[PDB]
Amino acid sequence: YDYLIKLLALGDSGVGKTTFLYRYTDNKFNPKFITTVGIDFREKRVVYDSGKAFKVHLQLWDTAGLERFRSLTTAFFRDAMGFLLMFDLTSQQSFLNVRNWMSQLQANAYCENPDIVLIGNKADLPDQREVNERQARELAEKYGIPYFETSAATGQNVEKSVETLLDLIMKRMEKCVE
Ligand SMILES: Nc1nc2c(ncn2[C@@H]2O[C@H](COP(=O)(O)OP(=O)(O)O)[C@@H](O)[C@H]2O)c(=O)[nH]1
Ligand SMILES: [Ca+2]
Repeated sequence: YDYLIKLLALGDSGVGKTTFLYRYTDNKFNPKFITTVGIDFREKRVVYDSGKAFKVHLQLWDTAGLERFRSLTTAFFRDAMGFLLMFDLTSQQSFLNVRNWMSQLQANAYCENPDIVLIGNKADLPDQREVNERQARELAEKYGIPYFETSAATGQNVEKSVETLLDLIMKRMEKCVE
């Protein structure tokens, strides 16, 4: 093995990242780390009281697994170098959530800061565009990251969007040789 480069596939559900990764990768090596998460409840029956008298049923709810899902998130974000930042072309809320998640991004130290790529998936379905290129190109100009109209169905821009991901990382690693 040459180098270990860790890439993350980000974006809101149904946008196609799992699909995007499946056909690109070409292999069946796929280690999973899965935890359990849940919510639950308990009931109590109390009388509540000139003072009217009411039979009251209290459902009191609780979350479980909570902390594991943070050790899970951390595990996912650790030593990350490249961000597959995709939205849906047929969904403007996928661009909205992206813009607001990029807006809340508290930028860290330069060489420690992961590279990012804005990706627009589902371009094989243009009859359903809620998305305008020049109204996405601004956001990727506001940040200085490339953009690809990709589709995990046709395979459009699939390789060159990931191969372009290395370039930025290797060119980041050039500055801090280590
Ligand atoms: N036509 C089309 N369908 C897609 C594309 N990407 C994903 N899908 C469909 O979206 C469904 C769910 O996508 P998925 O990969 O699970 O979304 P994820 O949870 O963000 O990873 C799948 O059944 C795919 O058929 C795309 O680029 N084009
Ligand atoms: Ca999925």
